[PDB]
Amino acid sequence: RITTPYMTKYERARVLGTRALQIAMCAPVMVELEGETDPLLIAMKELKARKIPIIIRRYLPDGSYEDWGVDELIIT
Amino acid sequence: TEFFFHTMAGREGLVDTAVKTAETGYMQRRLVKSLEDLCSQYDLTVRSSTGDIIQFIYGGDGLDPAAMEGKDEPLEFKRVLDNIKAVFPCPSEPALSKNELILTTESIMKKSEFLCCQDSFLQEIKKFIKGVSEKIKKTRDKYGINDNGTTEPRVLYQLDRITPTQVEKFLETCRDKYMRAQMEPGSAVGALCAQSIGE
Amino acid sequence: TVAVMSYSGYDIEDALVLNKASLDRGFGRCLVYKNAKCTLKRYTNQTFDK
Amino acid sequence: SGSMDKGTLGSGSKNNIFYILLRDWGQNEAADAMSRLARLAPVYLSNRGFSIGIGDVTPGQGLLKAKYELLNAGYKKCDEYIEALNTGKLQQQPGCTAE
Amino acid sequence: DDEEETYRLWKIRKTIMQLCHDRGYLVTQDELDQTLEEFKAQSGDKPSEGRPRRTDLTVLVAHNDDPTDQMFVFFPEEPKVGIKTIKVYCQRMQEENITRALIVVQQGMTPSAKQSLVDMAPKYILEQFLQQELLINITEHELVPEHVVMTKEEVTELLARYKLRENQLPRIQAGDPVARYFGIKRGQVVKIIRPSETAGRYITYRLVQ
Amino acid sequence: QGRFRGNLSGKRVDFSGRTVISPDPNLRIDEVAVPVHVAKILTFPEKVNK
Amino acid sequence: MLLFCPGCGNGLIVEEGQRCHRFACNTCPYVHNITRKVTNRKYPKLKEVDDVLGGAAAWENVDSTAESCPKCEHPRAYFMQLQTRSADEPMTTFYKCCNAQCGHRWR
Amino acid sequence: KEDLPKVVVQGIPEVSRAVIHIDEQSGKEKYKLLVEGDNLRAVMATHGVKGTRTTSNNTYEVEKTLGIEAARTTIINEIQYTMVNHGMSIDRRHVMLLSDLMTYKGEVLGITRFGLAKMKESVLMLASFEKTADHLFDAAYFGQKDSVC
Ligand SMILES: [Zn+2]
Ligand SMILES: [Zn+2]
Repeated sequence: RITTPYMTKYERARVLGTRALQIAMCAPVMVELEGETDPLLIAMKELKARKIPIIIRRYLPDGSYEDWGVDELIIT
Repeated sequence: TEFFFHTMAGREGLVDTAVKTAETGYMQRRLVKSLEDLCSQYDLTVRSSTGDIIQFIYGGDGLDPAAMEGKDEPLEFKRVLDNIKAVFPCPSEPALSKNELILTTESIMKKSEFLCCQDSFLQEIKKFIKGVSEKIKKTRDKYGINDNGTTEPRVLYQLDRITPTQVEKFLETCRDKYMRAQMEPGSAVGALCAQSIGE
Repeated sequence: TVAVMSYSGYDIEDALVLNKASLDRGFGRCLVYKNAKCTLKRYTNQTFDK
Repeated sequence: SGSMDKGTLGSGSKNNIFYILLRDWGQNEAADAMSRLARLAPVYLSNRGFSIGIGDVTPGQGLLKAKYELLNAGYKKCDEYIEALNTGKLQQQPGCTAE
Repeated sequence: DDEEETYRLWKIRKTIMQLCHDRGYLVTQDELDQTLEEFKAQSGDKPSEGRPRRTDLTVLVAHNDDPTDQMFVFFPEEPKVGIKTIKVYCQRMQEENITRALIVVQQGMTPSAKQSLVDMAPKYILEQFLQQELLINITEHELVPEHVVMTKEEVTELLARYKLRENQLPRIQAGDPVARYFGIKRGQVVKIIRPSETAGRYITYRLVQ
Repeated sequence: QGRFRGNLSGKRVDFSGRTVISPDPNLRIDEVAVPVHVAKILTFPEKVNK
Repeated sequence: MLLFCPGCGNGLIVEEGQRCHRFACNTCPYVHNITRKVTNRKYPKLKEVDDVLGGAAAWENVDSTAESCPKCEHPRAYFMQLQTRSADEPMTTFYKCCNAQCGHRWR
Repeated sequence: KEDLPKVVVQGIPEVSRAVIHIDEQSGKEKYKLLVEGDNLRAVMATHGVKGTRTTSNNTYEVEKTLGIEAARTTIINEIQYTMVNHGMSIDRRHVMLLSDLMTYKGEVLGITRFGLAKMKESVLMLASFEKTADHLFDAAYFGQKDSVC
């Protein structure tokens, strides 16, 4: 809860990549895509809709960690 | 003779650039090989690969150099204030005096979302607010503008016109820009520094 | 017949715009000749490449 | 007011209109504005016409007269300095020799 | 001579007083703000002034920690201090029961005397200072920031706030001029306040190692 | 040309091309034109999904 | 100075005999006693420069006068032109304007 | 006669040339000393010189005389001045990070192979940068395990 509440661009890129890799492997879609043959477009639509089932696990350098949901974080 | 001298100067420039390219390539290689280990952590402390801390905070404050709007400054308060006044002109709200501006600034700054912000940026905001309030006071003293809002020439209120809505918009925009202009954790700051020094 | 002017913004940095009819009527037509060499040599034994 | 130039549309430094758009309304609006500019400026530049000729670099009569006068004055002053240094004492500037 | 030598002596005395005030020893305001006229009143000539004895100081005590703790300062008259002078100073400190001593050399220290002073005794701490370095105060320099030695509680709070260890803090050599000026040992931490371009300040920390 | 600098830090890869550039203002800043010939050579592995 | 023996031509050194200082050679018994004073001056070069510099009149040894700068538009200026880069197709400018103690320095 | 005129009678032996620079500010024209020497302590120790406002270009002398933080500040100022001399500007955070990396072990360590070996610990990077065989054989002798951090 001490880190920045904004979702950085690196986290955005990694979440989008993981979601695209999952959707490419026959993962269920939660945004009811309309003629999107590109998995990255579906991942971006899910990110804009805030429906990505991925929780970022931010690790502190000492060893502590904290979980943040995509819908909980702030996107730009 | 003049053509020969011009060709001499051109060849001097060419060989100078030829040596400069190689020298800067070697320097850039060394700088990147030395600085590629640093990275910005989540606790706002730049640490090396072995875990040793190089800086407790990047640049002393923690702002992104790529998102630096001013000359080594996060925001240009004058331009932001002008943009806020231009984008959101409220014609149905009266102008603010010096005391009212200071009061509303102190009332808005003491909210919860402004607590997590750095103290230096808040002090700069207070200084800019005091300066613009002094400017408004000087204008109203030069043109005899009364703070009660009953002056017959209303065009006098158009010299330095400010409304609490514009004040809130300016403060929120400055806070959002200062929050989004901070160093994002995980960025390879060392490589960026090496490249921005070598280029 | 070159005309020094800006046209369609396809000659921004050192580029040039060519005329289709000029290239169609033989302007700039070039020929590239390449060589392909092969050798049929006889070895130590009484045999040859055929 | 004002006319666009490198100080406002170029990649020189801050205060660029595209930079203001990027910092105020996001990346997409700035990209769209740059695309519209890159699609508009060539069309108008071709429809108006912009050319350079030998007559755009030729000097005028007054310019030639001024150049001749300046060359004469400079050569006279250089000859005076040469004569002062070679024969006599020349005022030596601080931090350097007479030559 | 007799004009620049007394000025150097007065400036060295003022620098030593400032160093003792920064380290926490007991010094009155008169000793800190000592004009050249008062030094001339004490001694205005070089032969009248006594480097080995008239310049020594014994009233330096750590009033903040313990008044019983005493620190001594020596001003050897010879340019190069030998083994015999170091032994005489050590036996004088033994007689007077003093553990902390400074030695303001005039030109330098011989390598044998340096090696002996290094391993004199763990209880007898002696620090060598060249007068050429003491002619200017390092703290008053514009490039040198403000350094404050933090106590064990502050070090513990720093390690707890960032969840760090001792070896993870930035290092600073014991032979650093500021380190010898403050007389910090291995394991102590110093907070440094760098003046930024704006009205704010940058707080950093360094461990002596 | 050693192993570290020639084969570890920097190494050659496939699925890449090299071609001369030419200006085209009718495209966006985030878009780049690719020839048809190179596009038929550089392939992308897409996984069959629903 | 450098003296040589008339006999063999080798260099003469100065030593002390039984009566007075004398020049002598190391390869022959030739000697020469010193009668009167002998001197050899060298007249080393003295420091003639006062090492005073930086005058405003001497500093303003430049062409730039009564121009317009995009910083403070003061007349007195100081321009410098550089052409030592082939990668940069245009040239390079450096303008300074310290008429009202501004001290600008840009590209 | 070969070395009698070449003996020093007054001044610092390390100092080779000192000139009187003047600033012609509209308020007042002030005088300063520009010394082409490699001894800052001696210059600060001389009478009449305000040592509190004395700087230098050699980072090693500043480090040895006024501490590691003064050396870091000198490095930052010198890099910024050298960059401004060419008309190009760099954000101060980059040079601050560079100086902090060069001055985080208490000693100014260069970007050369010596400073890079003294700062870093990874064997693979030291081998890849310079002195491959020497570093590899030294690591094989020491048996130092290298992590993947
Ligand atoms: Zn002879
Ligand atoms: Zn001007």
